[PDB]
Amino acid sequence: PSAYGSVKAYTNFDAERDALNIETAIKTKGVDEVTIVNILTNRSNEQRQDIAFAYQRRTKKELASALKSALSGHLETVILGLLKTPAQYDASELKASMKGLGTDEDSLIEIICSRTNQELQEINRVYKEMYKTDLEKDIISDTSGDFRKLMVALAKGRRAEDGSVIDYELIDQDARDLYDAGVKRKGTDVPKWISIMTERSVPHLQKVFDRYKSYSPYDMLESIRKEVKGDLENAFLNLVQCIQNKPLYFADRLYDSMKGKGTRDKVLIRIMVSRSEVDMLKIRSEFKRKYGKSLYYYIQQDTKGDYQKALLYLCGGDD
Ligand SMILES: [Ca+2]
Ligand SMILES: [Ca+2]
Ligand SMILES: [Ca+2]
Ligand SMILES: [Ca+2]
Ligand SMILES: [Ca+2]
Repeated sequence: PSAYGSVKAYTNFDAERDALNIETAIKTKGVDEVTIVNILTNRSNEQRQDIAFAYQRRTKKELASALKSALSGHLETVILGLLKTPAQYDASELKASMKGLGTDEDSLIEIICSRTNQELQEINRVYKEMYKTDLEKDIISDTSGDFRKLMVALAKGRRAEDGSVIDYELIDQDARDLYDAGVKRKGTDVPKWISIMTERSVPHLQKVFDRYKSYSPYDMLESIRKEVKGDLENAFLNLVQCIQNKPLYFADRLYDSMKGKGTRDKVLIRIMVSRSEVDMLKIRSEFKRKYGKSLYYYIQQDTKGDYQKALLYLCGGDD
């Protein structure tokens, strides 16, 4: 399990009954949107799985397929998202970010840099089973240059696992290499960075990055913005953020999605769904710490409707 996320497993749970009340809410005219939301966002994900089981074995029509028709707009996006299992959701968002070589580079980057070894493996599996083709191929297909190399590497999900002894020598050797390969040099040995940052264990890389500051006048992030540019730079930046502080990373991503004119709902929804039973609690705390007001608050301000309520239940608290 994971004790660090909002939207905990609903106690008292009755799958059979819930599926009834959802039908009811659908069967109603205008849809009791309100109920559907009030239910599905206060149930854990597996709980939703046996509700879709129960709703199919009680009507002979698949719940997701039913709600697609029952709903519209960003609310649909949300709920439809929640019904998928974690791996399926990730897989689907991934595929949809590549639908054409007019790819949505940003969304790809996010899911890849943030997702862990286990998560990644399960995704690769589900992706192949879902779309009859390898995720690695689809990545290669829609990316180019160094960027491709990076994303592939990352998506293999073969990060060295958390070695339980601390390699103080290596940490130094790596930091050095990153410096030598980047800032110290004219131009940049990109494949080194890709190598070190993809392969090493995360708690190793955290320490590498803090050591790096002993050789370089700019921290790892600043070094990235200087030494490289483009979609590669964007990736590196995201990656580093995920290693140093992932809750914070997601917090910032959430902020950017609302701060300005209108809203980047595609991102906001994805994050709220995906991280609801993972690190949402840590995210909210980091967010509040940095931005002064709650996440709840920005979400409240930037979105409205039944939809807004869904998002709040997913945030799951006021802070
Ligand atoms: Ca209505
Ligand atoms: Ca629809
Ligand atoms: Ca594009
Ligand atoms: Ca340089
Ligand atoms: Ca806004």
